[PDB]
Amino acid sequence: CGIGLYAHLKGKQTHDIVKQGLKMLCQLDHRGGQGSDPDTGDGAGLLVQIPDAFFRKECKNINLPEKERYGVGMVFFSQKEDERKKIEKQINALIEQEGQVVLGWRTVPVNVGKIGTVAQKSCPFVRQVFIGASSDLKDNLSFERKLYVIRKQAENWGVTEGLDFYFASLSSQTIVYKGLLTPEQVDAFYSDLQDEAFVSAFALVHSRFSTNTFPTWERAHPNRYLVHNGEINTLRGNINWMRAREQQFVSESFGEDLNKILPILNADGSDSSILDNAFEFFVMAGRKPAHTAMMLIPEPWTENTHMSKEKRAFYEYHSSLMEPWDGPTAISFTDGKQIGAILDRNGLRPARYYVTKDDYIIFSSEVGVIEVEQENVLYKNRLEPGKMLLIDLEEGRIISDEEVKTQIATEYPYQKWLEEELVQVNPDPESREEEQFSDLLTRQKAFGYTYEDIQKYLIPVIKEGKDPLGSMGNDAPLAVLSDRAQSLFNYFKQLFAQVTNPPIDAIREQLVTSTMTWLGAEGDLLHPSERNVRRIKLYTPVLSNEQFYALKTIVHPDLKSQKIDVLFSEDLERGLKDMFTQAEKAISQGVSLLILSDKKMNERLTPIPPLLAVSALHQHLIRKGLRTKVSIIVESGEAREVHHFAALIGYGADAINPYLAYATYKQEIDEGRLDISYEEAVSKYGKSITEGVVKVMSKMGISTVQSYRGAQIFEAVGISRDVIDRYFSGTASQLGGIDLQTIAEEAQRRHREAYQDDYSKTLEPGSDFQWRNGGEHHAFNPKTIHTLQWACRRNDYNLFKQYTKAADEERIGFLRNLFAFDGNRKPLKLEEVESAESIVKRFKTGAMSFGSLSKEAHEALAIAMNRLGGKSNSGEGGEDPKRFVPDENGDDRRSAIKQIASGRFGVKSHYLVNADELQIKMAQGAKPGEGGQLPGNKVYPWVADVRGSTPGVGLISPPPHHDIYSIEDLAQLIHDLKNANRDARISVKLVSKAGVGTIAAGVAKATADVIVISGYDGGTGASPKTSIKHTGLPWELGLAEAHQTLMLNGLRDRVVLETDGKLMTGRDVVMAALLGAEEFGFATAPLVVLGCVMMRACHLDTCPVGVATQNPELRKKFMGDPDHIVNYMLFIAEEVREYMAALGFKTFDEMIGRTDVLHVSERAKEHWKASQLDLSTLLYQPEGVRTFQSPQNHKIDQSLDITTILPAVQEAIESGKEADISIEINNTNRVAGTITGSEISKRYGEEGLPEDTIKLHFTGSAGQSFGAFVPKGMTLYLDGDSNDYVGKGLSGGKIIVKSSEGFNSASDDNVIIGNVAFYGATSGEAYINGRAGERFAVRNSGVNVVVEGIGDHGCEYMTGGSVVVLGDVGKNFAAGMSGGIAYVLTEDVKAFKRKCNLEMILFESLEDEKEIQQIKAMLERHTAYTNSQKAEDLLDQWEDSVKKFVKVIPKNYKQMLASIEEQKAAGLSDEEAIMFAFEANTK
Amino acid sequence: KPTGFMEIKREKPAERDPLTRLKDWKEYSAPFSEEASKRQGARCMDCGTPFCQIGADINGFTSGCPIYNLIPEWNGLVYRGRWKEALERLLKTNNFPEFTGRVCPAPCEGSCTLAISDPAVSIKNIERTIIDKGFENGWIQPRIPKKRTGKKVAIVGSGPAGLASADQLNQAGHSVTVFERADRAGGLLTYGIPNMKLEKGIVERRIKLLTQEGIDFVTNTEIGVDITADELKEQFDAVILCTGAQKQRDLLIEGRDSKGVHYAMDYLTLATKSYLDSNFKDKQFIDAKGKDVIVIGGGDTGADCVATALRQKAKSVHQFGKHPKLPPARTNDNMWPEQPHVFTLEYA
Ligand SMILES: Cc1cc2nc3c(=O)[nH]c(=O)nc-3n(C[C@H](O)[C@H](O)[C@H](O)COP(=O)(O)OP(=O)(O)OC[C@H]3O[C@@H](n4cnc5c(N)ncnc54)[C@H](O)[C@@H]3O)c2cc1C
Ligand SMILES: Cc1cc2nc3c(=O)[nH]c(=O)nc-3n(C[C@H](O)[C@H](O)[C@H](O)COP(=O)(O)O)c2cc1C
Ligand code: SF4
Ligand code: SF4
Ligand code: F3S
Repeated sequence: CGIGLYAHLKGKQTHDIVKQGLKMLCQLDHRGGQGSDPDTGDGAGLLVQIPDAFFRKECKNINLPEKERYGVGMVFFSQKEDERKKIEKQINALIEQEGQVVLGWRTVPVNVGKIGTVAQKSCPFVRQVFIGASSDLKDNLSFERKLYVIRKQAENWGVTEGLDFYFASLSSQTIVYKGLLTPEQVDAFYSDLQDEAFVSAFALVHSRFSTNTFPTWERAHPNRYLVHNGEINTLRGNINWMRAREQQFVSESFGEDLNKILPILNADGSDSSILDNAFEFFVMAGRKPAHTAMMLIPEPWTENTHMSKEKRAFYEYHSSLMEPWDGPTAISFTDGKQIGAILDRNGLRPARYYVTKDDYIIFSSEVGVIEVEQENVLYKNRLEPGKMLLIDLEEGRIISDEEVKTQIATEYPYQKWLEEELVQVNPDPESREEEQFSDLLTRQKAFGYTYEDIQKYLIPVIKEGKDPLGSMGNDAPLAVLSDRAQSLFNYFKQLFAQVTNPPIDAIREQLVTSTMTWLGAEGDLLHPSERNVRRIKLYTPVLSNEQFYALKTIVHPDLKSQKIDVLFSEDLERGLKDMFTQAEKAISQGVSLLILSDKKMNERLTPIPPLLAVSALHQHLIRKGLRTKVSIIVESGEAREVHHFAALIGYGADAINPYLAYATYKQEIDEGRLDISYEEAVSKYGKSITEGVVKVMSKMGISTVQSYRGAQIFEAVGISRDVIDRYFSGTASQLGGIDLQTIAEEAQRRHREAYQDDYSKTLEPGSDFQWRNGGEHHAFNPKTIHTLQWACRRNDYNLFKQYTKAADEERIGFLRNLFAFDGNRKPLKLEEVESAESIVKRFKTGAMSFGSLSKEAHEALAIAMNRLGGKSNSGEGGEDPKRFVPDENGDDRRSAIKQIASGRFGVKSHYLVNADELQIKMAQGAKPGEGGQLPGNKVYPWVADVRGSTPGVGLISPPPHHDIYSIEDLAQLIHDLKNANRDARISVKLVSKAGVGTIAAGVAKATADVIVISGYDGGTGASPKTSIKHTGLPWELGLAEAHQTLMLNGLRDRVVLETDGKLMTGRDVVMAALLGAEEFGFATAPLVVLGCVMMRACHLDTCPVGVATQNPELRKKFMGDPDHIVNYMLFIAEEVREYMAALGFKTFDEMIGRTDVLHVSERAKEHWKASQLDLSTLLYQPEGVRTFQSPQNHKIDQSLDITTILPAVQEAIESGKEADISIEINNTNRVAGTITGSEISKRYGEEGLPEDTIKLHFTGSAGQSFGAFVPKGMTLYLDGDSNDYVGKGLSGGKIIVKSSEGFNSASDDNVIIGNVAFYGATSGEAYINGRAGERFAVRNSGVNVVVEGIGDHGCEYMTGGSVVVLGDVGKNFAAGMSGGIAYVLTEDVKAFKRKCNLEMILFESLEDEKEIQQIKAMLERHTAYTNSQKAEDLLDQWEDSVKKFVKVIPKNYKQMLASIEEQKAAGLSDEEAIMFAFEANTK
Repeated sequence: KPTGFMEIKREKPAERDPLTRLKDWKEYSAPFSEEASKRQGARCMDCGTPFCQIGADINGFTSGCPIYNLIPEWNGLVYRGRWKEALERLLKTNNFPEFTGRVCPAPCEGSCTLAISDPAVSIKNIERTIIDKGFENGWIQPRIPKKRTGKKVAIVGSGPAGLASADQLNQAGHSVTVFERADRAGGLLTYGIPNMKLEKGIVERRIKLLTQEGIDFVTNTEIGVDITADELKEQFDAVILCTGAQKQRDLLIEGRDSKGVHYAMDYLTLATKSYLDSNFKDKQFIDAKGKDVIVIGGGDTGADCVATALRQKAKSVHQFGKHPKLPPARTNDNMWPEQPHVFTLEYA
């Protein structure tokens, strides 16, 4: 999988370029995954110029005119011929009507026998049509426009008629050959390519991954204009905005053709296809390709101080008319005479290119793509973020990004337009009116406020400036299942970025985010001038009362406002329709602001659910082409939570005004509490809410509220598909659910009780994150907790039976509780079913970090699992090596499963090898799309030593896996982990959500042994309450979808399915097995057995039972025993055995997948809203295998390490003797050393081997993950270059990379290393002879490196080690730096400081003799091993080099080190000195 | 991150010396001071799923507050110093907190998370302090329900259940009537419960507040021969039955016929009635200052009888009980969620 392009700068056309392009595709094929069979083409394509010579030679009948006056089509047709000639006749008729001449038609030869069975079956008929331009069209742009119009008309006619034909390409300068073909199969299929007449100045190439095993020929790309690598996470919003703007579009170039080309985008197309359609439409509209690319994927201008004034003005101006297309994207577009390449704003994809002395450019994701002559290579560079690589064939030169951007920005006076046309809403200062109602309690009851809600969400927000944290994720039932009336917000769950796109850290990458919002009417997008920026702009969507009043009282005729009371009595549909009519009337009158208000509501008039109202109005205006002319303000009392604000924004709201929350704050201030003033309280609330919304966007990876607003990142749970289509189009609802009448009934009920409420003047206590008598049901209620504890302590069975009965029946807590067994079968005896000893082997204790838990609880769980034969999971906090050896008494504290998270804290070669399963935590239930933060006060020495960090220094776990930016990266990481431990099972832990089945299929293609599905009810030690409650979906839907999709794609037998999330009973285990889960996870219940009483205070480090705290005093109160866990697991297994006997099932494999045994219970039908759910989606059994059989054959064999290195290194490792060997390496050799490192670690362990014992030289270009998990004793040399992930998880050893001896250019100017390097590294050293890419030393924890320049986000989350940079540094340096030291050599200290992040670092100078000597020795080693001219010059001028060097060190790190050194000088031992310093600095 | 339960130790409020406490028939305890109440409320952790609120029978014994008191909420309010809000939240559930603050044995204290390996928080004392402060500041006044719909419920019995039902119906808007046999209303509280544990002044004040509300109590009525169920139903829509449980089982053994054996209920009723009427000077009760007292059958009644005898200065007083003595610590089969069954050494 990937993209590439081989081109000649001057425009010389040859066939060797095409041959080389197919060679690059063949080389890149290794990145893609493996499907059902290898022979089937996953998807590939090749774009080239028009082959005039070949066409002239091969036609012999059609009179082809000169180059630019005729065009060539390319059509995929169905095998049927009648419709084929029908479409041909229609196309000819359209061409004649447009006036262009039909030169003729041709049929492309196809070698079907060279293709796989599925692609053979789906192979279409390939026919081209030739168009000749009329004499009237003087310029080629008009001819291209005519062809575009013809193609759009043909596509519209085809979709209207229902015919299935595709226009792969129709242009006068470009031709595309693509399909479900492998790189080797492309040339064989297209016999034309073999002919030498094929000549083109450039050749672009793409190969796909095809997450699902059912791709289509049409969906393959290169598309008509560009190739896109990655994913788009704002697709819904982009589509909606584009279809709203298309109606208002007016262009002179197209004239009346706009009606013909109205659809613009294809609804059923993919993200890449839609992006290509938008790009081509904007190009024909009169915009240059570079301008269109910049407008579609703008650079981050908000919060970015590294951008010039002209560029900032340009991007700010274009943000008023085009929202960003966010996501990881690498785009390469071409228009025949111009070629361009760009990356997304955050630069999350790799792109390296070579420029040769013979005017040839080779650009691709990988670097070792073709064989090149070093003496011929001129430049080895990479595509930097915010930089466009542009080539003009006619001009025969590469146009500088600076020149392109400067020209485009200066072409108009954007800054002057912004300064002049901006409108100010400066409010009056004496109009202050602190609003109070005197019916505050009644309104609070009506909108669902509670004393818990206030005291635990509103006051903490003011106090802390952030959304309050929590623990023990939601155990309460869903809104659709709860008897109590619930708000419509609770029916929608936040989505998140799991795979195919990573999340982002908004705090650390604030320079990439933007909360800017535009209010008003958009101008003429196609022909913009001045009026496009004659609107209001806000930095925060949350509006204070004064701002709301000012907006209402603007009065400006150009900026008019209208207020609509969203209230209803009986007919919600009627209310919505009156709102629609009022909006249309206001728009006709010229209003540009619509203010939906819940105020002026009484017992007779209840407010419409603001989410429903906003969504319905947004959809209606989008359909009618009027949304872009207005903006939506909401004034509702049901808006007090980050989830509420995020839902409103994502479903269409432009601004919100929480007047009732402000009134509550005012009342609290007036009654004595909350001494802070009303104004500061309001401002703090607004800022905190905006930050929470930004975090919610970061969960999915969206960096801009503008895109998030259109995008719908929420999935409904319990809403009818009819209602969804009417008002929430594009949203997912697997089971449908309640209807508009039920929603209105719930709202009316809440309003009526609140308004009557004639007994009490107090708010009822909440039950969302706590249990209250008479409140909402909680699965872990006191009765269940005490019953389970008593049963486990007795080793008694009837108590456990009572606990199981209470947990399962008497309330509806989960979806699975709605199912009942058939009860009409042949019951067997308990002796005819498999034993509990075999059953328990499928159970696990779940991941729980050592820091989050206590040592006693962790070791107890591990001991219980090992004794029972199951598997225990070590969290992201690492593991103690002493636990790998069983105790004398026989108890084993080792964790069978080792977790890999974004932090990579304890990740090491020893840590990985000493395991049976390696899990990859892509997301967890409570905080799927978020990371973590461990304060220094919580970083105790016994935790810091385990995690390889400094005590008292904060630790940050980034949300995303910086390796995993896509499914291909996930596959690469799986391959690296398998290399590290070939005798281990690779697991991937995901969280249930829509599309999780397709993601699981993609994972199986990526060759993951185990797939784990986690429900949103899963626990955690610390997470935001909004993330706990409103993020994720139940594991039932995800498990069912994954099972069905895997069985359909024929991959179920290759993977093992596991589930977790509120598995408390054998009935739950049985239901999971029937849904298709082979393994089950249990985390919370073991804690309750150990003593947890669901205090939900894990994040406070104050557990009274010494379970989730590191305090010795509380740990002394720990009374848990592994025997209780053993008894709990055995009781669960006995329950499963009894259920299997009742159902007549003899084995777990036999029962798995048998959903026919289940039927909807009468309780669900009796329920007034759970009876409207369609559970047939879960009750479905496709034909296929329902159990893991195939062992998921990896590619460990045929690897370089196995073939060459190991056979010549095993004896040396065994004998402990030196051994030096040399190999030639290409990009297909990815890891190249991890297996040897794992063998060394297994033989010896942490001590490894003596330094410079094993020496491995490599010549050429290396693949991804070079030198990963290399322990001490190994020294890798690389003469050439390397790709991303160099030194990943380094556990010692040496890595040296030197430029090829034949490359005479400046290494410090030339790029030699990929983006991510030494991510999660713990120990070792490295020496890089050249520039690196983005995110260099992301999570280094002791590795010392010397590098001649790096990219952006350097030393992001370092906690230890040192970094020496002999060159420039990218922006956002040291973003998250909590430990370690960075030394940078530069001439402009001011520029370096501006580039760096100033939050948590200090700037110093090299004054310490020891530090100076260490740096000098490092440079001496670097120059000895590299022959670096820069290092030699610096050593010669050492006196000036020290003066001009710059030092970066975290404040807390420096203070802790100074305190420890002072205590050591005073004469205190290491442990006691560390403890005293930690206490002093964290008192 | 509160650490009160770690850095604070449980204490008790001012208590009169037992030796001098027998000279007067007054309260045997006092509410917490402001600082002590704040310190004790700091101990509460704002319990996740508070076990001090379940209010249910576990293994045949009640655990938690049966009335679902917002114990963590007013604990936090007391710690923060908000007394009006604490009183309001308390009254949201308990309409007679004054009695419970000095009478309830506090099963909530036993069934609390902090009860494991450490003493529980003085929930009863905090409640008593809150209600006492409210009464002293005069924040408790009749609500005077403006809405009154003609409806009669005619509750029978002046016990706490009767008073609570009367208050709830009156606030709803129904004019109810409470019939009591004895001269003074209050059910067990007025007579059965000793003045020592609960002086009747607060009870009388509560009945005065209820009368101002409009309950319209009527006393000296057995509602038997005096008033018949037929006319009761004819003149009332609902009648309720808050008759309580005063029947006392006896021992069908020989020797229980010699004069000198009287019911504990009758003895306590006579003693308290004489104390209220003429300060035990009318000699219309049983006095054993120079006579030995043997009370058989332990519990609250036995403790009250022993205290009454001690204040009467009986030469010898003894308590008999068949069940074995409780141990000083929880047993293996008795952990925190269950009501503790350990040695108490309560008053008397
Ligand atoms: C610390 C403590 C100590 C306790 N000590 C005792 C104790 O010593 N003795 C004891 O018995 N309980 C004792 N209890 C229990 C408690 O007093 C009772 O459980 C409770 O008060 C009775 O509730 P009630 O609403 O039925 O009140 P009651 O007083 O039982 O309500 C009914 C009242 O109406 C009267 N009545 C009866 N028939 C009629 C009728 N036909 N018409 C009108 N009125 C009628 C009854 O005599 C009674 O006064 C104690 C509890 C605690 C916590
Ligand atoms: C205290 C605690 C800490 C946890 N820590 C992690 C973690 O670090 N990584 C992770 O992937 N899951 C973590 N989990 C989630 C569980 O490991 C497991 O995936 C699942 O969510 C448990 O669901 P359950 O609580 O309903 O049994 C944690 C859960 C708890 C209760
Ligand atoms: S002391 Fe009682 S009320 Fe307070 S947190 Fe503990 S169990 Fe809950
Ligand atoms: S002492 Fe108070 S809070 Fe505790 S159970 Fe008794 S009435 Fe409820
Ligand atoms: S919820 Fe957490 S704080 Fe302790 S009692 Fe349970 S581990």
